[PDB]
Amino acid sequence: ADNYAATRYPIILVHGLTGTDKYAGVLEYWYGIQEDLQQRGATVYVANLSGFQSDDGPNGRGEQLLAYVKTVLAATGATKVNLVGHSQGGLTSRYVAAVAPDLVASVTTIGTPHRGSEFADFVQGVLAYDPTGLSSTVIAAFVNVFGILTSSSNNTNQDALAALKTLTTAQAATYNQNYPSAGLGAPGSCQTGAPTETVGGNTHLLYSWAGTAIQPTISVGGVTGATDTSTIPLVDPANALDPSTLALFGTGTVMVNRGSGQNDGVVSKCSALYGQVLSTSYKWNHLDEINQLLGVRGANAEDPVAVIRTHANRLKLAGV
Ligand SMILES: [Ca+2]
Repeated sequence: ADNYAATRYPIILVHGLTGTDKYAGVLEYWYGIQEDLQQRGATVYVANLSGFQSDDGPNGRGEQLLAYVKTVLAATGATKVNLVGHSQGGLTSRYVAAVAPDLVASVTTIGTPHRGSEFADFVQGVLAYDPTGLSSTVIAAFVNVFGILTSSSNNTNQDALAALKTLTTAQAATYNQNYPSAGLGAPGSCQTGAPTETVGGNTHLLYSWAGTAIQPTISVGGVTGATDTSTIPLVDPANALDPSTLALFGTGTVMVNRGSGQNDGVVSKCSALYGQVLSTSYKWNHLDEINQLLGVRGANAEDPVAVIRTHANRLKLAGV
Protein backbone atom coordinates (compact mmCIF):
# COMPACT_ATOMS: atom_id res chain seq x y z
CA ALA A 1 0.00 0.00 0.00
CA ASP A 2 0.97 3.60 -0.74
CA ASN A 3 -0.57 6.94 -1.87
CA TYR A 4 -0.21 6.52 -5.65
CA ALA A 5 -3.97 7.05 -6.12
CA ALA A 6 -4.47 9.63 -3.34
CA THR A 7 -6.35 12.56 -4.84
CA ARG A 8 -7.23 15.89 -3.32
CA TYR A 9 -10.95 15.32 -3.91
CA PRO A 10 -12.81 12.04 -3.31
CA ILE A 11 -13.48 9.83 -6.32
CA ILE A 12 -17.02 8.67 -7.03
CA LEU A 13 -17.40 5.75 -9.43
CA VAL A 14 -20.67 6.02 -11.37
CA HIS A 15 -22.20 2.93 -13.00
CA GLY A 16 -24.31 2.86 -16.15
CA LEU A 17 -27.32 0.98 -17.50
CA THR A 18 -28.46 -2.11 -15.52
CA GLY A 19 -26.17 -1.16 -12.70
CA THR A 20 -25.97 -0.59 -8.99
CA ASP A 21 -22.92 -0.63 -6.69
CA LYS A 22 -23.35 -4.40 -6.11
CA TYR A 23 -25.71 -6.64 -8.10
CA ALA A 24 -27.95 -8.51 -5.63
CA GLY A 25 -25.68 -7.05 -2.93
CA VAL A 26 -23.00 -9.53 -4.06
CA LEU A 27 -21.32 -8.70 -7.42
CA GLU A 28 -19.46 -5.38 -7.57
CA TYR A 29 -20.15 -3.45 -10.76
CA TRP A 30 -16.64 -2.00 -10.59
CA TYR A 31 -15.04 -5.40 -10.05
CA GLY A 32 -12.12 -5.16 -7.60
CA ILE A 33 -11.57 -1.50 -8.47
CA GLN A 34 -12.64 0.24 -5.26
CA GLU A 35 -10.38 -2.16 -3.34
CA ASP A 36 -7.40 -1.51 -5.59
CA LEU A 37 -7.80 2.25 -5.47
CA GLN A 38 -8.18 2.23 -1.66
CA GLN A 39 -5.03 0.09 -1.28
CA ARG A 40 -3.25 2.84 -3.22
CA GLY A 41 -4.48 5.61 -0.92
CA ALA A 42 -7.63 6.80 -2.73
CA THR A 43 -10.83 7.93 -1.04
CA VAL A 44 -13.40 6.27 -3.27
CA TYR A 45 -17.17 5.93 -3.07
CA VAL A 46 -19.40 3.91 -5.39
CA ALA A 47 -22.75 5.39 -6.38
CA ASN A 48 -25.90 3.27 -6.35
CA LEU A 49 -28.38 4.77 -8.84
CA SER A 50 -31.38 3.49 -10.77
CA GLY A 51 -30.09 0.94 -13.26
CA PHE A 52 -32.85 2.01 -15.65
CA GLN A 53 -33.70 5.71 -15.91
CA SER A 54 -33.04 8.87 -17.81
CA ASP A 55 -30.21 11.06 -16.53
CA ASP A 56 -32.36 14.20 -16.46
CA GLY A 57 -35.73 14.63 -14.74
CA PRO A 58 -36.67 15.02 -11.07
CA ASN A 59 -36.47 11.21 -10.56
CA GLY A 60 -33.55 10.67 -12.95
CA ARG A 61 -30.07 9.37 -12.29
CA GLY A 62 -28.57 12.86 -12.37
CA GLU A 63 -30.53 14.15 -9.39
CA GLN A 64 -29.81 10.86 -7.61
CA LEU A 65 -26.08 11.33 -8.20
CA LEU A 66 -26.23 14.98 -7.11
CA ALA A 67 -27.85 13.94 -3.81
CA TYR A 68 -25.22 11.23 -3.36
CA VAL A 69 -22.39 13.69 -4.06
CA LYS A 70 -23.71 15.94 -1.29
CA THR A 71 -23.67 13.01 1.16
CA VAL A 72 -20.08 12.13 0.18
CA LEU A 73 -18.98 15.73 0.71
CA ALA A 74 -20.66 15.77 4.14
CA ALA A 75 -19.01 12.45 5.10
CA THR A 76 -15.48 13.40 3.96
CA GLY A 77 -15.52 17.13 4.69
CA ALA A 78 -14.38 17.66 1.09
CA THR A 79 -15.76 20.44 -1.08
CA LYS A 80 -15.67 18.77 -4.53
CA VAL A 81 -15.51 15.32 -6.11
CA ASN A 82 -13.88 13.60 -9.05
CA LEU A 83 -16.60 11.81 -11.05
CA VAL A 84 -15.58 8.69 -12.97
CA GLY A 85 -18.46 7.28 -15.03
CA HIS A 86 -18.77 4.11 -17.10
CA SER A 87 -21.17 3.99 -20.01
CA GLN A 88 -24.34 5.96 -19.07
CA GLY A 89 -22.61 6.92 -15.81
CA GLY A 90 -20.54 9.37 -17.86
CA LEU A 91 -23.76 11.07 -18.98
CA THR A 92 -24.92 11.19 -15.36
CA SER A 93 -21.58 12.70 -14.36
CA ARG A 94 -21.94 15.38 -17.05
CA TYR A 95 -25.37 16.22 -15.62
CA VAL A 96 -23.95 16.82 -12.14
CA ALA A 97 -20.99 18.84 -13.47
CA ALA A 98 -23.45 21.07 -15.35
CA VAL A 99 -26.02 21.59 -12.58
CA ALA A 100 -23.64 21.71 -9.59
CA PRO A 101 -20.35 22.89 -11.10
CA ASP A 102 -19.06 24.03 -7.69
CA LEU A 103 -19.19 20.44 -6.39
CA VAL A 104 -17.12 18.84 -9.18
CA ALA A 105 -13.37 18.93 -9.82
CA SER A 106 -13.23 16.53 -12.79
CA VAL A 107 -15.31 14.32 -15.05
CA THR A 108 -13.84 11.16 -16.57
CA THR A 109 -15.91 9.01 -18.91
CA ILE A 110 -15.16 5.40 -19.79
CA GLY A 111 -17.01 3.92 -22.75
CA THR A 112 -19.70 6.60 -22.45
CA PRO A 113 -22.17 6.98 -25.33
CA HIS A 114 -22.06 10.78 -25.51
CA ARG A 115 -23.61 10.44 -28.97
CA GLY A 116 -25.79 7.45 -28.08
CA SER A 117 -25.56 3.86 -29.27
CA GLU A 118 -26.50 2.32 -32.59
CA PHE A 119 -27.40 -0.76 -30.54
CA ALA A 120 -30.03 1.23 -28.63
CA ASP A 121 -31.31 2.49 -32.00
CA PHE A 122 -31.57 -1.16 -33.09
CA VAL A 123 -33.47 -2.32 -30.01
CA GLN A 124 -35.87 0.66 -30.17
CA GLY A 125 -36.42 -0.06 -33.85
CA VAL A 126 -37.13 -3.73 -33.14
CA LEU A 127 -39.93 -2.78 -30.72
CA ALA A 128 -41.61 -0.67 -33.43
CA TYR A 129 -42.32 -3.90 -35.38
CA ASP A 130 -44.91 -4.96 -32.82
CA PRO A 131 -48.01 -3.09 -34.07
CA THR A 132 -49.81 -3.79 -30.77
CA GLY A 133 -47.06 -2.22 -28.66
CA LEU A 134 -47.42 -5.09 -26.19
CA SER A 135 -43.77 -6.16 -26.58
CA SER A 136 -42.70 -2.79 -25.15
CA THR A 137 -45.00 -3.09 -22.13
CA VAL A 138 -44.08 -6.69 -21.37
CA ILE A 139 -40.34 -6.37 -21.85
CA ALA A 140 -40.30 -3.10 -19.86
CA ALA A 141 -41.96 -4.91 -16.96
CA PHE A 142 -39.39 -7.70 -17.20
CA VAL A 143 -36.40 -5.34 -17.27
CA ASN A 144 -37.79 -3.08 -14.54
CA VAL A 145 -38.20 -6.09 -12.25
CA PHE A 146 -34.63 -7.17 -13.08
CA GLY A 147 -33.58 -3.69 -11.91
CA ILE A 148 -35.51 -3.93 -8.65
CA LEU A 149 -34.22 -7.44 -7.87
CA THR A 150 -30.57 -6.71 -8.65
CA SER A 151 -30.36 -3.20 -7.18
CA SER A 152 -28.41 -3.50 -3.91
CA SER A 153 -31.18 -1.44 -2.27
CA ASN A 154 -34.08 -2.93 -4.28
CA ASN A 155 -34.61 0.53 -5.79
CA THR A 156 -38.13 0.56 -7.29
CA ASN A 157 -37.44 3.65 -9.42
CA GLN A 158 -36.78 1.78 -12.67
CA ASP A 159 -37.90 2.88 -16.13
CA ALA A 160 -36.41 0.65 -18.79
CA LEU A 161 -38.21 2.33 -21.70
CA ALA A 162 -36.87 5.73 -20.61
CA ALA A 163 -33.36 4.26 -20.27
CA LEU A 164 -33.52 2.78 -23.78
CA LYS A 165 -34.75 6.02 -25.31
CA THR A 166 -32.05 7.97 -23.45
CA LEU A 167 -29.32 5.91 -25.11
CA THR A 168 -30.52 6.24 -28.72
CA THR A 169 -28.47 8.43 -31.03
CA ALA A 170 -31.33 10.88 -31.70
CA GLN A 171 -32.03 11.34 -27.99
CA ALA A 172 -28.34 11.68 -27.06
CA ALA A 173 -28.13 14.51 -29.61
CA THR A 174 -30.99 16.23 -27.76
CA TYR A 175 -29.26 15.60 -24.41
CA ASN A 176 -26.18 17.36 -25.75
CA GLN A 177 -28.25 20.40 -26.73
CA ASN A 178 -29.85 20.43 -23.25
CA TYR A 179 -26.55 19.85 -21.38
CA PRO A 180 -23.85 21.34 -23.61
CA SER A 181 -20.20 20.82 -22.75
CA ALA A 182 -16.94 22.44 -23.76
CA GLY A 183 -15.58 18.88 -23.68
CA LEU A 184 -17.69 17.84 -26.68
CA GLY A 185 -16.91 18.39 -30.34
CA ALA A 186 -19.56 19.32 -32.87
CA PRO A 187 -22.34 16.82 -33.62
CA GLY A 188 -21.31 14.54 -36.48
CA SER A 189 -17.60 15.45 -36.13
CA CYS A 190 -16.25 12.34 -34.42
CA GLN A 191 -14.09 14.85 -32.58
CA THR A 192 -13.56 15.76 -28.95
CA GLY A 193 -13.73 19.21 -27.37
CA ALA A 194 -11.54 20.96 -24.80
CA PRO A 195 -9.63 19.27 -21.97
CA THR A 196 -11.17 21.57 -19.32
CA GLU A 197 -14.26 23.66 -18.77
CA THR A 198 -15.01 26.54 -16.45
CA VAL A 199 -18.69 26.68 -15.45
CA GLY A 200 -19.90 29.42 -13.12
CA GLY A 201 -16.24 30.11 -12.27
CA ASN A 202 -15.54 26.46 -11.40
CA THR A 203 -12.89 24.64 -13.44
CA HIS A 204 -13.33 20.97 -14.27
CA LEU A 205 -10.69 18.68 -15.76
CA LEU A 206 -12.32 16.50 -18.45
CA TYR A 207 -11.09 13.09 -19.61
CA SER A 208 -12.23 10.02 -21.50
CA TRP A 209 -11.22 6.72 -22.89
CA ALA A 210 -12.83 4.09 -25.08
CA GLY A 211 -12.53 0.39 -25.77
CA THR A 212 -12.22 -0.67 -29.40
CA ALA A 213 -11.88 -4.44 -29.28
CA ILE A 214 -14.56 -4.80 -31.96
CA GLN A 215 -12.98 -3.79 -35.27
CA PRO A 216 -14.62 -3.87 -38.71
CA THR A 217 -12.21 -6.01 -40.80
CA ILE A 218 -14.01 -7.29 -43.90
CA SER A 219 -16.75 -6.10 -46.25
CA VAL A 220 -18.37 -8.58 -48.65
CA GLY A 221 -21.52 -7.84 -50.64
CA GLY A 222 -22.53 -4.97 -48.34
CA VAL A 223 -22.20 -6.99 -45.11
CA THR A 224 -19.45 -6.06 -42.64
CA GLY A 225 -17.60 -8.62 -40.52
CA ALA A 226 -15.77 -7.77 -37.32
CA THR A 227 -12.83 -9.13 -35.35
CA ASP A 228 -12.57 -9.14 -31.56
CA THR A 229 -8.99 -7.93 -31.20
CA SER A 230 -9.10 -8.50 -27.42
CA THR A 231 -8.80 -12.26 -28.04
CA ILE A 232 -6.45 -14.86 -29.40
CA PRO A 233 -8.63 -15.84 -32.39
CA LEU A 234 -11.40 -18.28 -31.35
CA VAL A 235 -9.43 -20.25 -28.76
CA ASP A 236 -9.05 -17.48 -26.15
CA PRO A 237 -10.39 -18.82 -22.84
CA ALA A 238 -12.15 -15.46 -22.28
CA ASN A 239 -14.62 -16.66 -24.94
CA ALA A 240 -15.39 -19.66 -22.66
CA LEU A 241 -15.24 -18.24 -19.15
CA ASP A 242 -16.86 -14.83 -19.65
CA PRO A 243 -20.18 -14.99 -21.52
CA SER A 244 -20.03 -11.26 -22.24
CA THR A 245 -17.05 -11.71 -24.60
CA LEU A 246 -18.98 -13.39 -27.39
CA ALA A 247 -22.19 -11.50 -26.57
CA LEU A 248 -20.42 -8.16 -27.10
CA PHE A 249 -18.80 -9.47 -30.28
CA GLY A 250 -22.31 -10.21 -31.54
CA THR A 251 -23.77 -6.83 -30.55
CA GLY A 252 -20.62 -5.18 -31.90
CA THR A 253 -21.26 -6.90 -35.23
CA VAL A 254 -24.76 -5.40 -35.29
CA MET A 255 -23.10 -2.05 -34.49
CA VAL A 256 -20.65 -2.16 -37.40
CA ASN A 257 -23.51 -3.10 -39.74
CA ARG A 258 -25.26 0.11 -38.60
CA GLY A 259 -22.17 2.14 -39.54
CA SER A 260 -20.73 2.55 -36.04
CA GLY A 261 -17.13 1.79 -36.93
CA GLN A 262 -14.86 0.38 -34.24
CA ASN A 263 -16.61 -0.12 -30.92
CA ASP A 264 -16.66 -1.98 -27.60
CA GLY A 265 -19.82 -3.95 -28.38
CA VAL A 266 -22.30 -1.20 -27.51
CA VAL A 267 -20.47 2.19 -27.74
CA SER A 268 -18.52 3.42 -30.77
CA LYS A 269 -15.20 5.22 -30.61
CA CYS A 270 -16.83 8.36 -32.01
CA SER A 271 -19.62 8.29 -29.45
CA ALA A 272 -17.12 7.89 -26.57
CA LEU A 273 -15.04 11.02 -27.27
CA TYR A 274 -15.04 13.68 -24.54
CA GLY A 275 -12.55 16.04 -22.97
CA GLN A 276 -8.92 14.98 -23.05
CA VAL A 277 -9.11 11.66 -24.89
CA LEU A 278 -6.45 9.59 -23.18
CA SER A 279 -6.87 6.57 -25.47
CA THR A 280 -9.29 4.93 -27.84
CA SER A 281 -6.96 2.00 -28.60
CA TYR A 282 -7.60 -0.31 -25.64
CA LYS A 283 -8.40 -3.80 -26.91
CA TRP A 284 -11.46 -3.93 -24.68
CA ASN A 285 -15.09 -4.76 -24.96
CA HIS A 286 -17.54 -2.74 -22.91
CA LEU A 287 -17.37 -4.95 -19.81
CA ASP A 288 -13.57 -5.28 -19.88
CA GLU A 289 -13.56 -1.52 -19.15
CA ILE A 290 -14.89 -2.28 -15.64
CA ASN A 291 -12.89 -5.50 -15.13
CA GLN A 292 -15.88 -7.70 -15.95
CA LEU A 293 -17.07 -10.36 -15.90
CA LEU A 294 -15.21 -11.32 -12.70
CA GLY A 295 -11.88 -10.04 -13.99
CA VAL A 296 -11.85 -12.11 -17.19
CA ARG A 297 -10.50 -10.45 -20.33
CA GLY A 298 -9.02 -11.56 -23.63
CA ALA A 299 -5.28 -12.18 -23.88
CA ASN A 300 -4.69 -8.93 -25.82
CA ALA A 301 -6.65 -6.74 -23.40
CA GLU A 302 -4.84 -4.22 -21.21
CA ASP A 303 -5.35 -4.41 -17.43
CA PRO A 304 -8.32 -2.09 -16.68
CA VAL A 305 -7.59 -2.02 -12.95
CA ALA A 306 -4.11 -0.62 -13.64
CA VAL A 307 -5.51 1.88 -16.17
CA ILE A 308 -7.99 3.28 -13.64
CA ARG A 309 -5.34 3.34 -10.89
CA THR A 310 -2.94 5.23 -13.12
CA HIS A 311 -5.71 7.68 -13.90
CA ALA A 312 -6.19 8.34 -10.16
CA ASN A 313 -2.48 9.22 -10.10
CA ARG A 314 -3.00 11.45 -13.16
CA LEU A 315 -5.76 13.29 -11.29
CA LYS A 316 -3.46 13.61 -8.27
CA LEU A 317 -0.65 15.09 -10.34
CA ALA A 318 -3.09 17.48 -12.04
CA GLY A 319 -4.11 18.98 -8.70
CA VAL A 320 -7.48 17.32 -8.08
CA1 LIG B 1 -14.35 -9.53 -20.06
